[PDB]
Amino acid sequence: DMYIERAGDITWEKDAEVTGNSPRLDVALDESGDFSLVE
Amino acid sequence: GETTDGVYRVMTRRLLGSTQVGVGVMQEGVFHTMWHVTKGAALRSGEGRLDPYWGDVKQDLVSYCGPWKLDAAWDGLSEVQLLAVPPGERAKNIQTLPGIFKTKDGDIGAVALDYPAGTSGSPILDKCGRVIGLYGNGVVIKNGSYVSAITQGKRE
Ligand SMILES: C[C@@H](Oc1ccccc1C#N)C(N)=O
Ligand SMILES: C[C@H](Oc1ccccc1C#N)C(N)=O
Repeated sequence: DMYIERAGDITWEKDAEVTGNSPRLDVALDESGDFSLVE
Repeated sequence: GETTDGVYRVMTRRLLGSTQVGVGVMQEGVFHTMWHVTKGAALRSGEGRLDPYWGDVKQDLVSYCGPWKLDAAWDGLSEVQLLAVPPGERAKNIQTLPGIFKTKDGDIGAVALDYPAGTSGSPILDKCGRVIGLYGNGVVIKNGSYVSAITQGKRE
């Protein structure tokens, strides 16, 4: 049985940790909602 | 139960102890999460019950108590923040410049940030604090790292 618990406000944080790259990828989305890489 | 706007953990007691299966957003009295998190099951909030209202396996989204309310979109240029809520850890904002998933039906923003699967449903925000989508449905690339789509619904 699933339950929810509050974890915070939804707010932009000034000076948050900045990380992650920005890849441009060719992808396909199937009927099951699963993404796959097209190559 | 609790209906205050904000980010919430989706928990279960079916397995060992209390396990976090995902995350969601409460906005305008509607709870929003990814379909793979709940599989469309009812949810509990204290003594109250949340029934599914709308869902779609292909979009991998579901809303509870009313229709999908989130309609902000990534502008295709600016940095965004993932408000990551990892299992057993405090909510934390992470800023990033999204990449792009290019599909036969158009382009979608993507965030290359890696978190446990139980972080699925954490919101991605624009600079105004608006939810432009949820984290947790994506792909594994050449190196083995994860890239999630910026998954957004449609506000009817
Ligand atoms: C835009 C995207 O498909 C969607 C359309 C509407 C709502 C959600 C999604 C997803 N995921 C695509 N594959 O191009
Ligand atoms: C590779 C995939 O990982 C995720 C799934 C959903 C959300 C985040 C991640 C990550 N990181 C899995 N567990 O199969």
